[PDB]
Amino acid sequence: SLAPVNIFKAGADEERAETARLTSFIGAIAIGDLVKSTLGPKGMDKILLSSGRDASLMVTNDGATILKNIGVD
Amino acid sequence: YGRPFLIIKDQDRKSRLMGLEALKSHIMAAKAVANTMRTSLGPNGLDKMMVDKDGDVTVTNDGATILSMMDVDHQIAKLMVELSKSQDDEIGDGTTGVVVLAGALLEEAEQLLDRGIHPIRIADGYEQAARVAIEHLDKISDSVLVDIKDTEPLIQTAKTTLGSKVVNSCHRQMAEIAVNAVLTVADMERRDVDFELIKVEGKVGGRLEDTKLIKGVIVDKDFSHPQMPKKVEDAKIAILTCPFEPPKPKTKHKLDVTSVEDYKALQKYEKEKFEEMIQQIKETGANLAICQWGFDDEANHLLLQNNLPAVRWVGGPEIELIAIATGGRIVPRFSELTAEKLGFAGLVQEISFGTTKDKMLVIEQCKNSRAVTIFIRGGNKMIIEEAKRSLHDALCVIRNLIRDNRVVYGGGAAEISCALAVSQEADKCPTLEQYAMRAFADALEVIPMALSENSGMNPIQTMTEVRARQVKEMNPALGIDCLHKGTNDMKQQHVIETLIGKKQQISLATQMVRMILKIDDIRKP
Amino acid sequence: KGAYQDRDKPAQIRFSNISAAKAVADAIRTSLGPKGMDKMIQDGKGDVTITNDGATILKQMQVLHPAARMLVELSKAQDIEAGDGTTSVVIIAGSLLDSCTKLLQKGIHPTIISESFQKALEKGIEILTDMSRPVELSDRETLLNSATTSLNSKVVSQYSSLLSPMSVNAVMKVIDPATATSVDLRDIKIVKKLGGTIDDCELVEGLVLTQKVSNSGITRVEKAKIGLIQFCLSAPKTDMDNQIVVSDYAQMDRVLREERAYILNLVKQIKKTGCNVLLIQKSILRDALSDLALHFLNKMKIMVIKDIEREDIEFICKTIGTKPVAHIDQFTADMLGSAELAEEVNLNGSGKLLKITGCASPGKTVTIVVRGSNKLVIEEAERSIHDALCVIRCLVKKRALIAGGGAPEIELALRLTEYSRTLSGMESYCVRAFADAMEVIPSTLAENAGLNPISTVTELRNRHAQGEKTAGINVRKGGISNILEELVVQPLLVSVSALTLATETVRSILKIDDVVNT
Amino acid sequence: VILLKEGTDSSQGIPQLVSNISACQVIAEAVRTTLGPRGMDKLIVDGRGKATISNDGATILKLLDVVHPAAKTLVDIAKSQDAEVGDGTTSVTLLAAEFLKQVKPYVEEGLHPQIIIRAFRTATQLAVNKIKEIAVTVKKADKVEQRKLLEKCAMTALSSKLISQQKAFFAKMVVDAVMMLDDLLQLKMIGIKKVQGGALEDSQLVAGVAFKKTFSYAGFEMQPKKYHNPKIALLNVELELKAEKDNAEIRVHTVEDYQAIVDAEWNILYDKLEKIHHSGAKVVLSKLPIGDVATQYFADRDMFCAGRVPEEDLKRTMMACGGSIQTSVNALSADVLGRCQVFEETQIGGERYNFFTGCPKAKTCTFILRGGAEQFMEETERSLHDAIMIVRRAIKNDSVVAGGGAIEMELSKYLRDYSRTIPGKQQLLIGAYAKALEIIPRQLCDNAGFDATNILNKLRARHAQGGTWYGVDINNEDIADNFEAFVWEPAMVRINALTAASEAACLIVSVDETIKNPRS
Ligand SMILES: Nc1ncnc2c1ncn2[C@@H]1O[C@H](COP(=O)(O)OP(=O)(O)O)[C@@H](O)[C@H]1O
Ligand SMILES: Nc1ncnc2c1ncn2[C@@H]1O[C@H](COP(=O)(O)OP(=O)(O)O)[C@@H](O)[C@H]1O
Ligand SMILES: Nc1ncnc2c1ncn2[C@@H]1O[C@H](COP(=O)(O)OP(=O)(O)O)[C@@H](O)[C@H]1O
Ligand SMILES: [Mg+2]
Ligand SMILES: [Mg+2]
Ligand SMILES: [Mg+2]
Repeated sequence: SLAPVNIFKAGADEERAETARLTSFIGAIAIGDLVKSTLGPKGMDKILLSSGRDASLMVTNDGATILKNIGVD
Repeated sequence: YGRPFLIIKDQDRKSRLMGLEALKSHIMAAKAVANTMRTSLGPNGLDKMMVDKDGDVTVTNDGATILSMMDVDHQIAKLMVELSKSQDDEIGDGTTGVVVLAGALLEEAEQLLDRGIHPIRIADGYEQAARVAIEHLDKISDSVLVDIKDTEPLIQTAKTTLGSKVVNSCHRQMAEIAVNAVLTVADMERRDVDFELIKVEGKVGGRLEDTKLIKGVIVDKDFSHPQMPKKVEDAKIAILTCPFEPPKPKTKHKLDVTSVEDYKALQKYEKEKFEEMIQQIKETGANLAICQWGFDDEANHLLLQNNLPAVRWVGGPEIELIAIATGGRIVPRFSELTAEKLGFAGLVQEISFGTTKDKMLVIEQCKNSRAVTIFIRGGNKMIIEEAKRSLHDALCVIRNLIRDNRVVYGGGAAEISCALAVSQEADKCPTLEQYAMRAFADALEVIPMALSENSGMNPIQTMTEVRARQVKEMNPALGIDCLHKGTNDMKQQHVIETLIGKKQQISLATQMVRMILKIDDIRKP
Repeated sequence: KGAYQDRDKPAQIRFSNISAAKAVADAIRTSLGPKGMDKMIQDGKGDVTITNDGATILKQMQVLHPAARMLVELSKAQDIEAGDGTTSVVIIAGSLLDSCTKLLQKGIHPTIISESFQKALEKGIEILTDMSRPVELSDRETLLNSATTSLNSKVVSQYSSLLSPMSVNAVMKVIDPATATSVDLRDIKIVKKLGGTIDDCELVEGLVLTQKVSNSGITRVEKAKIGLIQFCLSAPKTDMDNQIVVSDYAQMDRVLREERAYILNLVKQIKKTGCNVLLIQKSILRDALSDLALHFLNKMKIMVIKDIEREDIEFICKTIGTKPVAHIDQFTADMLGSAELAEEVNLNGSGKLLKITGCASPGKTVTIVVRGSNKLVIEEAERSIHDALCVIRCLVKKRALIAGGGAPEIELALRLTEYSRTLSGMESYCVRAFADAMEVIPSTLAENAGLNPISTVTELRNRHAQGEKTAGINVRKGGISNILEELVVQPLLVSVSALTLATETVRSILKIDDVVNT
Repeated sequence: VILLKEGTDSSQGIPQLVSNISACQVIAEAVRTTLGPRGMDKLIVDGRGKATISNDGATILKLLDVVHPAAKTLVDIAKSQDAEVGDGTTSVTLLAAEFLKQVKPYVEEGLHPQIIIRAFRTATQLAVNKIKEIAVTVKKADKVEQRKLLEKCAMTALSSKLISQQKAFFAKMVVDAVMMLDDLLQLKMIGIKKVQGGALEDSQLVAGVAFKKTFSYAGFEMQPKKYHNPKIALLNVELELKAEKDNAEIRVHTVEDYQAIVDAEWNILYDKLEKIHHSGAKVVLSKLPIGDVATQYFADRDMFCAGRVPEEDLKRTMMACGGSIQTSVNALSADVLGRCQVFEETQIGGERYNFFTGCPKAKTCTFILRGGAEQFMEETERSLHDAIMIVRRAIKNDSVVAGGGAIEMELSKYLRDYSRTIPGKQQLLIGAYAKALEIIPRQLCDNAGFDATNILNKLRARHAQGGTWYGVDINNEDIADNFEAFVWEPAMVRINALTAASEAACLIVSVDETIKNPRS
């Protein structure tokens, strides 16, 4: 917690200020901007391409599978 | 001598902290933990978003749960986590309160020992002040009525508990379902509540308003052989353990079929065994059969064409809950299934949960059912988990009130009254020990300060004004107006804390801070 | 209801600064008062020091936090302004920052705390002024008391009976005690040489040189006529390019004879003025002394001191009353320094020291030579002597004397708490915290002496509440007693400067809300 | 070729012995700050990350990883003192280190180790004799005074622990747990069960037997949890479907025989259960697991079952109720089933605990001690074990002696007086022994933040002629009659501490050379 003693672990961290809501807001807005270009009858669909086993490729417009397939952090 | 001698194995890497510096480090870690837990306190507090090593996320306000998932390495932080978990175990409410109180007490202890006072003296003063506070808390409490006829005080207490949690979006039906579930399950004669009879089950979809309390049993199965009817009316049920398969002894065995006549006899034995099984299921008159261990295709078809719906693969605890709800008996063999051993079901229905393939059964009872089930629905897995832990908090509060019957008017009023009692006692006390008493008073009185700070008001001035109000008019039910409705009086606002919860908070925090103060030396690799 | 103040980094930075300041204060807390024991600092290179002065401890210790660096600058500023209290000012600043951390936790804006601290300081300065008593010079007893008090918390305390009277005599023999308004410590030359013990320290009204006599035939001079030289006693050479061309065999004889005659002429003009000891300035680009020149000087029975630093000419002239010469034509006895005796003393095999003593001309300068077994005690002894000199300088600056041993700050704490009790508002808590954060000094004096801090501070507060002013901690009695009868006093300027400097630097620290790496 | 293997390290002479002595003081410094009511606490972090918090010499010294043989001797003396009398583990370590420190000045010059060993032996023999001949015994054999003596000894034992503020609550409590034991004082007959949650004063002493809910099957939570005069069927047989012999092979050739054998397995299980039920017992217990079929069988007949109980808890139930464990079921007689006043399953801190309370003739006990953290309850259990051990040892003879450094000062004065008649060099060594025995009050004062020298001088002046039993009163910051202040200790702890410390000092001194092999 920025105190001159660190207690969590070698790899564990804490964001207990406007940093946490900053990260949450930017992540949520990034997801929303990713989905934004697929609305209305004039929306245009996207390509989902894998980076590994069998290199699965799917063309889709609905946001459910778009958000399911990609790996959010 | 010149030679440096080695006494401890691998002593070139071990670290040691001794004296007052170690106590400073302990107090500092405790202060960090308390500061982390301070923001998420009171109705205006904010949740915390914990992600585990697997990456799965959960948003929660329960202090015990937050600290349990807090992957922390400092030993004092581990002790604080154990404090919070133990407070959750004994009471179920006030898990953040103990952490905040311990942090405040340790901070005051640091301020005191800066003036060269022995830590054991601080611990003794903390113990004396804790005794005074508990005595005053028992003196100040009043009782509610734990009865079905006038259940409203139970709703008030559960609604006060459900505050500061997302389920306060509803905030009225949650308290109702918690009170009803605990009242139904509770054994009033022994004043004992069993939490194994409240199968809190959740499922995504719907809204948080759909969370209901079935006076029966919900199970995550479906009617085998889907051709059978999807619902039955008030039906006689046959809770069963043995599968619908031909028997076999547990002892290893060999059945030598030495001739074609033996083969035909074995075939006839198997077929007639199925037929007799179904016939002696039907003869009892039960409409619904339930099996723990599942069964095969022939049993499915015989059950179907005999107009006897059934389900399979029901778990052990689910079997026990079904049998308790329906009033029947679990029988392990078909040959001992009598009419008396059936149970009653108000109605058994199948539900589909929208477009998903998942199905469930609901068993509703027209008679007294000692078991219930809280069904939770929502739009997120995080919402579902937070809702079920919040309802567990409410159930724990309700059962605590069943087993104690006494309440205090929370919202900071209890802490302020205890602080005034502690200070008044410390007035007429010989010196060299009143400093610890006043430090205890301030440390326990920080809770209204944190409550007001979370509420957005100025902490110090509001706290001083409400304390002055409490000391002027002898009304010890004046607390922080956290929700901003005026009326510093907390009787009208209907805020209820359980007496055992607060006294457990005080005692447990005092004992933990005594242990922390006792520690002197740390040797760690 | 109110501003959300979403940003939390300012609060974290403020608490980090307060924690660092408190840690730095606690580090040297145990090095305060007569019973405080000094610290030992060894820097990156294998050089060590045994320091009790707070300024030195903080400077040698290479800190890394900005609050710590501001505190060390505060300590050095307090040393510059007063010279004593460089530990107490840091302790006060850290302690009242630790006091104000809970004010920050109570929901108080930093500006209100800063303004209230300014008001508390304003009241405290008046409290200290009222508590004091006038002090006037030529009263050697109170000067000795102040010097002994300044030296009590140092290693040389047991030597203070043979080291404080000379410490105050040094100041009294430099400045006129009638119309001074200030003194200078530059003209107090502290010369340190290894060897002997502390009881061998000396104060000389004359001049001390670490230089060595070139002609090892003459050691002592009675009725010395000292003359500084700023030119060179070597073969002539012009500022611009110098060249001599020889084309005949007689020319070598001519140039050798002429150079010898020129040097002999210079030495004869030097000798005919009655000068019997010569001081040659350290000259480069031209040999200050030639072997032939030194031979002639020795022949005419003179003592020669060469390689004298340029920056020391002013000191020598102010000491022995001589005037420098940069041209031989202006070398006359009418402006030649005079002294009763010039001696070169071997210091029991530890060194060779030159003394010019009994200068007939008046000398507004004295020199202290400090002796010790090892170098560490010598460094600490010269630092302690400097502290005593700075205390006397404080006494000269403004004539106000107060008691010590915890009495001034505890009386200030009582008076300021009573003043805070009549300041209802959001500043009442801040003035109360300022008042109760100045009890750290008596508590530290109590706990460093092995006393009971709680009972000692409580009895001190009780004693000062009844108006028994100038009552403080006594370590000879091991309790609380009147301090004036115990002969422990300090000038008021030290306390006032400490309080004011600490308050100003704490307000500056409170004004901080962010740190960024450049 | 060299005589020994390469890497062999040998040390000989005076410097080796002085280094061993210094190692002894360094290892005894680790537990020095854990004496008396103002004693502090030690936290030791293992290599696995688990932290143990305690303030007894034995546990702290064991937790410390020691590889120095002399420090190993100190560890062994602490552990042996723990294993003999239970209380006084820090005293033995401090006494040994102080003996060695006091004598090292004399060993710096050429003093033969045999003479100082002989001096220790004589001094310790005289000290043990004096302790035997000074300790007072009431010699009344009355129950009220015996109870008071045991309560005061237990209270003095609980001081300097985590359970100090609740001494009186726990002390008399453990006395009861020793009152209700048979004339064997077995330590397995009083159990300690630790459960999270609750305050320190919420702990209780079950006079029957209590144990955590072992396990349950589909059919539990149906049989009643409250019986008012039941009979306990202690068993050692598993009641569930299983192979008869784990190698039995069934060989048949007709379906009728197959059905008969299936019904036969069911019939043998049901006949065993019928024997158990017809025995008249209402609640049954078994070391071996109880299947779901037996759970439902006992649920259908208002009978409580509890399988997989631990061996120790089942033997405690035997000693409480007064039954006997039957491996066989054919002989459930009426004098083998134990009976209890009340059986009840209750909720304690997130766990279910079965209680058999009200047993009239109980020779066992159970400690339900509460706490906030696992280390809190573990340290409470350590303190309780210390107290029960001291009461167990004191029950054999009620000869007591004043604590708080009074006995150490008395022996120091006796040895100082004795070491004036003896001529020669042994006088100096016995005086060193007495000055070393003077350590305990000094360390108590140091831990309490006193003026140790002043209090020691006051003790010496008041105790040369002003009367024995005078130790240090911590609360009053002074000296006081600790026997009249009810600070009592059994004399055996001081006797054992002195003899062990003498033995360890002699063993450490009697070494002149050490060898370390390359530890292949
Ligand atoms: N409506 C309210 N008004 C004022 N104070 C409240 C109100 N509801 C709860 N509180 C206070 O908030 C504190 C914390 O409650 P909460 O965060 O809901 O659970 P926990 O006690 O586990 O932290 C309690 O001590 C209670 O007194
Ligand atoms: N003999 C003494 N008795 C009591 N207090 C003393 C004595 N000598 C010094 N003090 C106190 O110790 C404090 C620290 O003084 P000192 O360590 O000499 O310099 P600094 O003030 O720079 O630390 C002073 O405030 C003074 O009041
Ligand atoms: N109430 C008391 N007052 C003074 N001294 C006490 C008191 N209780 C115990 N002691 C002292 O503490 C010492 C033992 O400390 P403790 O840590 O309790 O046991 P151990 O001997 O295992 O260290 C004894 O020598 C005894 O004299
Ligand atoms: Mg709550
Ligand atoms: Mg000074
Ligand atoms: Mg003990």
